[PDB]
Amino acid sequence: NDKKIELLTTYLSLYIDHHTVLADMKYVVLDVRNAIKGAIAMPAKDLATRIGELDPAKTYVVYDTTLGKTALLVLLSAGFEAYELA
Amino acid sequence: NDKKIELLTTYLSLYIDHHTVLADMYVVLDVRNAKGAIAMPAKDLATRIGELDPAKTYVVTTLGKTALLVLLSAGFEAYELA
Amino acid sequence: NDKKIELLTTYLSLYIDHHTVLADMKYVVLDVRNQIKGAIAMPAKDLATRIGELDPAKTYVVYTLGKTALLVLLSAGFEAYELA
Repeated sequence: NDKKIELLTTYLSLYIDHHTVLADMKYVVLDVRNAIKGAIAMPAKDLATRIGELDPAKTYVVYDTTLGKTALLVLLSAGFEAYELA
Repeated sequence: NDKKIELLTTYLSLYIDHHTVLADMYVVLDVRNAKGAIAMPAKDLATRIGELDPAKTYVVTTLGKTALLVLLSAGFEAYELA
Repeated sequence: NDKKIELLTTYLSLYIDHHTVLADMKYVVLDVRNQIKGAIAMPAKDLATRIGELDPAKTYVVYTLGKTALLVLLSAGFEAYELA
């Protein structure tokens, strides 16, 4: 039953534990909702067009579904290192 | 990240924009076993598969998933309301 | 649509009937969060530490957190399901 394990392993590696961002509050949070402190507002429907103003050196964390995922997918496809806030 | 992108890409291909459905009004399916749609419970979706038109695009927790799987296995082009 | 069916088939195989669990009442439910009568409290942050107490013959039902627990159980060889 390597499928479940493989699926869960990859599903989980998409999230950043609240306890991990905990040690940083390196990380740049990104609220991608539809208009938490230290959160640079930036809806997913715009994240693409505004992907230039993002510093690849910092790891991105997005929180809200599908909104988070899409935004997460944009970042990871672009090559950035990103996670979704658990 | 190929594995993440591969999982996020396929996961998201399962949903359809909630704004896109209302726009069109696609044949929505209230698959809850407990507006302007069709009551198509999951536990009864398989048995009532006949009623389904193999030319329309259907839009449907674990029940939503199950129903979609049923629709897609059957060969229908379905999606879950995001 | 093969990828989709492949993903749902495996995603769905991770859950267990909510009716079956109470129905059996070979299932040992586990409250992993840090309620449901009969559920054995066991935080996910401790599951990996108490993976020896579990009976390899009993089927486990876990009540991201719920998933991490499942992953621990399955990886160790235990047969587990997430309570749907």
